[PDB]
Amino acid sequence: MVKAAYSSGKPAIGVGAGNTPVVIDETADIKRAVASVLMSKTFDNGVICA
Amino acid sequence: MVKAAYSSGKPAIGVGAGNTPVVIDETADIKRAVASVLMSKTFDNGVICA
Repeated sequence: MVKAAYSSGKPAIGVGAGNTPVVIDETADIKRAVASVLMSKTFDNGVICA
Repeated sequence: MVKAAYSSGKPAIGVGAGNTPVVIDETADIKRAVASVLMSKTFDNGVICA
């Protein structure tokens, strides 16, 4: 519906969300990264914006 | 063409002009008002924006 709001000839701003990626390289801590991802993703079954 | 620029599904801002009115009441100077209007209107035959 944000494309429906855009193509209506009126002023419109849309609050959306994109697919947010996470990059883990080789020189990072491994335990805290997995702990952080598992902590943030299960929050309210992952219906938070972005 | 500003309506053509608006209805294209892209970000767009338009530099336009409206009909600009002048209100002259009874408690004004009369000579300087007419002098100002005739001075500003004949500038470049009145093709200035607004």
